Amino acid sequence: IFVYQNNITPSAMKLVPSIPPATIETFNEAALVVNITHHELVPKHIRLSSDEKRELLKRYRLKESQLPRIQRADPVALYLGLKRGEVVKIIRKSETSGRYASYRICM
Amino acid sequence: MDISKPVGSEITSVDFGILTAKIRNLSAKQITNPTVLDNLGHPVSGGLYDLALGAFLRNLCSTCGLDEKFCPGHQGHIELPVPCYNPLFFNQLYIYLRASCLFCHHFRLKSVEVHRYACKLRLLQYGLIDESYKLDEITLDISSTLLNELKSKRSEYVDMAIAKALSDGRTTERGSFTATVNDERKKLVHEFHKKLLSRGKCDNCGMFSPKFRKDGFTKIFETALNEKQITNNRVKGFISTYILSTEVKNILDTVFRKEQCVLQYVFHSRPNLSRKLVKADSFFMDVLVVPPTRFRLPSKLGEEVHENSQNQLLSKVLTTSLLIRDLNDDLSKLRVIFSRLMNAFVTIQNDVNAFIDSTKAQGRTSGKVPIPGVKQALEKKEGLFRKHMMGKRVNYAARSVISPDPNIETNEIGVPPVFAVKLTYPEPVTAYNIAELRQAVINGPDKWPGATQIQNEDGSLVSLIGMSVEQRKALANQLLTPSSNVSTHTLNKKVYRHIKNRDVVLMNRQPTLHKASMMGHKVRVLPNEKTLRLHYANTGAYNADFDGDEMNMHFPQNENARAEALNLANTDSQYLTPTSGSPVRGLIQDHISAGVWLTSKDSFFTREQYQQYIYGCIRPEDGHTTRSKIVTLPPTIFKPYPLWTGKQIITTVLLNVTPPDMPGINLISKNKIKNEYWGKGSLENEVLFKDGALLCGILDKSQYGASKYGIVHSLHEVYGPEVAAKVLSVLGRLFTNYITATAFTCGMDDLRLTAEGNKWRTDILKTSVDTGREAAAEVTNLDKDTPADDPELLKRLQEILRDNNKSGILDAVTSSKVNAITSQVVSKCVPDGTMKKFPCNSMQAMALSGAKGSNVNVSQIMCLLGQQALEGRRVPVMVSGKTLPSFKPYETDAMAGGYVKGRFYSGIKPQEYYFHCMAGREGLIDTAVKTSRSGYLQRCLTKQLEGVHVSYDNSIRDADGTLVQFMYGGDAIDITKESHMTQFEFCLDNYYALLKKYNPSALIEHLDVESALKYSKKTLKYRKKHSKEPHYKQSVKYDPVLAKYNPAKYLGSVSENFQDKLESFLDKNSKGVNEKKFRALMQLKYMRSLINPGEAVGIIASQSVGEPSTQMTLNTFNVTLGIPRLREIVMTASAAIKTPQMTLPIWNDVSDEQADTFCKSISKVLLSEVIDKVIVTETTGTARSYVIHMRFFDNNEYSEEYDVSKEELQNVISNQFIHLLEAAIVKEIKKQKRVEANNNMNKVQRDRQSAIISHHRFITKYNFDDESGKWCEFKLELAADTEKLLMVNIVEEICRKSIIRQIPHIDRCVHPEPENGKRVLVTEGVNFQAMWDQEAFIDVDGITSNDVAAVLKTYGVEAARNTIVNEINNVFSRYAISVSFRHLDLIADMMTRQGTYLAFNRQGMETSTSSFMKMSYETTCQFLTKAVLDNEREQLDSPSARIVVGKLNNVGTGSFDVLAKVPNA
Amino acid sequence: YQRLRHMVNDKFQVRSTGPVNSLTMQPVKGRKRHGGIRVGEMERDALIGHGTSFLLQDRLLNSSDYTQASVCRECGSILTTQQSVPRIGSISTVCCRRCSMRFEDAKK
Repeated sequence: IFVYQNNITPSAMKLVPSIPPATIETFNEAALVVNITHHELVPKHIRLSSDEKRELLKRYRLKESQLPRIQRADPVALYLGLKRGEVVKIIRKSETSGRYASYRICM
Repeated sequence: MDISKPVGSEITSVDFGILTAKIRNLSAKQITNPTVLDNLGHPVSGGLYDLALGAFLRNLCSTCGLDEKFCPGHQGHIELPVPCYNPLFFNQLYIYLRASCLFCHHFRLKSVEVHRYACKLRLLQYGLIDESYKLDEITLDISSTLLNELKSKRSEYVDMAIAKALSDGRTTERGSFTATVNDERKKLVHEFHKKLLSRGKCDNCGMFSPKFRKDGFTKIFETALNEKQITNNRVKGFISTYILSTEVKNILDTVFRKEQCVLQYVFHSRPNLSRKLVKADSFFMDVLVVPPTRFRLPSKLGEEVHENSQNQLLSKVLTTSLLIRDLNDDLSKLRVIFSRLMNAFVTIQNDVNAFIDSTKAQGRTSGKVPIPGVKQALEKKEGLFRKHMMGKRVNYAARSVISPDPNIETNEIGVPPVFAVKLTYPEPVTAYNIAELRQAVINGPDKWPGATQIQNEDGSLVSLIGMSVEQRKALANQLLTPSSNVSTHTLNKKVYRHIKNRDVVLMNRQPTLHKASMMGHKVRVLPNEKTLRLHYANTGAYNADFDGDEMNMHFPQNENARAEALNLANTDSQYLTPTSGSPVRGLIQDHISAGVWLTSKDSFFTREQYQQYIYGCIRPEDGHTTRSKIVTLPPTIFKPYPLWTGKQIITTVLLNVTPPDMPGINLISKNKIKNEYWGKGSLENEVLFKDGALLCGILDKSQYGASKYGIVHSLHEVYGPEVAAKVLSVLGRLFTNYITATAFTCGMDDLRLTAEGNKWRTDILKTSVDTGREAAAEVTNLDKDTPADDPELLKRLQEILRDNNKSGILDAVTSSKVNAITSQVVSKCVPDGTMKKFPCNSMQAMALSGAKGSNVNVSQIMCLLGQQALEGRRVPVMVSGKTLPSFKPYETDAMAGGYVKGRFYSGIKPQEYYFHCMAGREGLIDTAVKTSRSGYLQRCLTKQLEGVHVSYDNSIRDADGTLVQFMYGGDAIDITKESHMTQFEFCLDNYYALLKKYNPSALIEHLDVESALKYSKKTLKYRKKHSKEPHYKQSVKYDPVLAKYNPAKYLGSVSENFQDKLESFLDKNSKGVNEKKFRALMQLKYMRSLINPGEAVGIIASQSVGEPSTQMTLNTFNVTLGIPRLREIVMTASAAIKTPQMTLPIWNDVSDEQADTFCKSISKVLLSEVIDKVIVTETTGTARSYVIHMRFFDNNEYSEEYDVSKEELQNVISNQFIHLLEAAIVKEIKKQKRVEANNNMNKVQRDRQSAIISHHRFITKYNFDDESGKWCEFKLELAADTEKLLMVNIVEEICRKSIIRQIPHIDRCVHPEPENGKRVLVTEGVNFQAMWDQEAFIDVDGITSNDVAAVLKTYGVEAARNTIVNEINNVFSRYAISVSFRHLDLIADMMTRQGTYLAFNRQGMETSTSSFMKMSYETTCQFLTKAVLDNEREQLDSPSARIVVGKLNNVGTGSFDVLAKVPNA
Repeated sequence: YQRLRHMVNDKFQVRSTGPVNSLTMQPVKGRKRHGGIRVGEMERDALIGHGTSFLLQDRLLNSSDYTQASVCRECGSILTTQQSVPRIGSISTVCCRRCSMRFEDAKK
């Protein structure tokens, strides 16, 4: 995690995937002021390991690309460090029914 | 369609593709003669009506040899001699032409950069997106042994990436194309065509090619190349003419041979298992095809025949192909022969351009272009794809004007004998219907219970029209004789009988805004009638008023479609609406106003009267009883004269239509009629049903009208939809025969007050003579009742008139004071000061019962009209102060402003007759602008959500398989089932009747019982251990029981909100029924109230936003409202909302005093807003000088209103303002060549001036009030060369531009009234990054905008989804309209399905699979071009795709298959 | 009282079957010429909303322009087929044009 202050050099942002095994995830410390996952409208997000991604896609018999999508540059996907292919579990406070689990894949 | 002719084969999928120039194997007609006809009308050989193209004019076709009614027609081809380009694919040949190198003949991009997009678009044709980004992981004057090593290694990953997913169950041999797979692929090809198109020179050759430039879709010009570029070409690889289109072909046929690794994946979206080659001939038309003769028959008009339009631009092609055929021989037997030839290519290109498109070709350019061509035959609202595929015209249908009837059933229609002797049904004759179908042949076409045709087993018909009785009686005995033919021995005959009383019928109206405007009525054939005839319970579902409306009547023609208008689309199952579960069906006016008389306490009936009202409504012959005998009650008075009561007739009609095994109905409800209207200590507002007996209270609209939780809505829940439709039919006949025996009338005495109550309103309206002045004397800020003609009040009222804001303040104070006098009269006179009272007054009884009208209408008849409010204001007023020429100018009167103290009983005066005509017209111009507001909003909702449906795993999925939700609303409950679900007292009163409805005896041996009850008690106990925790600190041990267990299989897997309600009932109450055996009822009632798989919840959700929005269309009574708001959320998904806001919750310690100080530290302050005056004294002489003097307000005024200190005015005037002013004085000089005074400053004030003289152009002097801030001062000098300038009108514009202090993207912050305790601050403009630094004031964890594109940008995609459902609900809750959250959750989950905010439009439709949904929506021949270039296989699974191919739809009855278990091996 | 001039004597139509349009094989438009009732775009969506796929099938395919066409399985086309013109001792049958190599192509 690399917390910059105002920006990074554009020649230096070409070197963010320059380590292929280890990822570099860069944040602006003005955008880190409020934790967005404490907001009332952001539900609880839980990343799923591949023994419950696979049991999700067995229960509903889905391809990976048939789930609802979360972007790679989403504010909560940059928060949790969601790689492409990771399935997050959202616990929504539904109006008619209370707590309600929903899923969403990162592509 | 005949059911005796099955079809074994059917179409699964449709491949798009391009016809090659080998139409020669298809077409051997060769249409070359441009002459079409001759003398004596024979079609010329070779011409465009050639008889090898189908039979024509009683001839036989030269190819198939069949007549005009058996020939299909055949396709001939026009040989074009030169390859004119295909005008659909011109924009994509001009992409691969602009990106090619003419010297390398590869491209103008590096051979490994082109290889990378050949390698990412290959991983995307298989269903794998993760590996196409990890191709960019594989990297490390470079020699080619490394660039062939990078090529040989990326191709090794793809062989490993495919053969891993292809060895697993992830992808197939034909790929795993989806919607997001299409999204990523539509981005790379849009990016591959962006890196090809912008490069200058060839990275593979170094030499390079000139730059092409085109015109409006006719010509390619190879532009000349300047000598600077040639000098690079001569040194590198040597170690504007029109281009003839055979040379554009030889370039692209050389490009595509080399680039066959990359273009094999750009043009193919699924894998290319036929392993064809992307050839260059696909973009140029070597030949044409000509559609067959049947598709080109002569288009007559009036009573004369004219030539077809599509031959008029296909002969103009064919003369020009004859011109060029001769002139090629003119050149070859040996100038002007090329200018005669190149000019011919200008028009043979343009004529085939005009043949396909029409807006492409200019041509004559005189207007009204003929022959619209084959694109304009497809693209319009009409086109071909919306007027003849998505909508059609049908056989076996009728339409007619409808007329009321209370004597037919509620589920019936009255069919005239005009329609009855026409509409027929192919009934197959068998052993059981032969007794009825012999008589139909003997009756024949004349009598109604008859036939018109019999169909034999060879398919041949026999009409029964010209026959007589002896022919028809003979044939009728031959219906079961077997044929001698053995090929048709399976079949039987089919009599086309007339439509009987056991048929059904779909009715309809012209705006079919929801699915209860098309329902399954049964048929009753009524003699002596000429109009269709409909019961009153259907008048609210079709939104029908009986004033000459026509209804379309559809008669379905097989047993499959009959069983669905009986069971699914019938009127009995459409009792509750799918919008919010409200009932839509009930009795209307004379039935509402007879139940107040029948069930009154005065209504006594003798014995002869009692049995006449029971049998007059309930007949055992027609099947209304349940006991095969009419049962009665003992009278409620025995001895003096035996009498029944009117409430006791209602008990008898429910004792005969409800089944005898179940117990009675137990209901405790209310009425609309108050307990003081009936007298002293009455209880007739309380409706009590005990054991099916009305014991108390009259019946109103609230009970058997279209109203929830009454008696008809409660019999629907306990007894079922069939009983509640019989009860409306019985009551519709009971209150009709009661009205016939005992009538209802409205008179002139029903409209009259008594002599004391007329005196009351004369006193109260006398107290309004001062009211118009009291509100006038208030707004002017005078006091203590100045007289009306006071010359200082008239000065102030004239100022109010000249300003639009101040006039509405006068109108809002005065319309709030005369409406106090209005409601004092009505509160004194309407219920109590009348002459005839409610158990005889019909005008009051019609409004209390809800029969017709309201008490606002009764009060205008009887007391006064009141304030006539116009555009949300009062009466408009002339320039002269006058509101009419009768009144005095600036007349402070209520009546002069449009207050009517007259009433409709005594008449209204001519002045106030004129103001009431003003309010009558503004309600009619709004209807002039409201005839279709929401037509395109509902259409565009209903096509994205067109195949969204409940699946058998209860997951809400789209038609192509892509998941939208995981349950319907998170509980999977139908809206039309949830109505008495949280009514726990009603279900306990009716425990033993709901127990044999939701029958658990023959139920529980199929379904697991004790597995989800055990898990829910784990979670419920655990969800109480974490109540006070915030939502981010919540547990993840226990996801809800609905996620783990199917609610339709496991008894007890119930939503966590219904679980909390049933526990809160079973604890706060304690009432021979246990609480343990009451859990088992409601948990089973949840299990039987679930949505069914195959429910089209996508169409329903679109109909539940579109149909209640036609109500949502009114004008002014700040924020965007109504349909113009809902065309921003749902449609177009704008990032530029007109009025974006932000809602800021404030803490506990910060008071309202400190919040108002906080709003003044956010709201922007212009320097305009702190200036009283600007004095600009211009002088000349010496240099034109300019002395700008600024009067500010008092320092304790702008540093109270605006929170701007006078040390902040200095830092804006010196730093910002003068640079803006001197920018505009210079900018005018460019266009020009084309009181008190103070002095004696000290050293602080002197050297501040010295910094400003050195830092601006023409300033030289400056001062500021550093004592009080009341004034500023600076003295510009310009040259004498300059002329007169309006310096004030530059200062007025720069002072209105210079901000003092603006927090960015935010204009204003306001402190509104706290609703529901929510102390909030509303902020005109969105910037979440600014409001996070205000954490001592604002609860930053609870701030919420309406700009969804901003909440998506900052708080993720799940917060944007929440912002959608609360901004659609705020649109509907503002007009008091309720839609379910299940419909709003399904729209926000369709917009945020890509992690973005997609509109319902053409651009949000691009991320979708089915091409026919795109073609049928709009821009038909742009999605068609995109589908052919993609080589896209239509899988035929959206409901707009199946109608094109003529396939059974995949929703509801088509969501499964029926298979027949045959006994023998 | 009064009596309004427009009357219901010429308003309505019934149709069981009748004339068509030759491009589409769909019932014609017209009150006089026994024309059909239009089941348009909005009336189609009411039939998808009820879930009844056979009332949509009947009101769009069966009662409008149902045909049993002939389609080649090999090339997947409708308009390229043709009933053959037989020998006088032969029964005619359905044959595809562009799936057919003509007889002066005896390749040896």
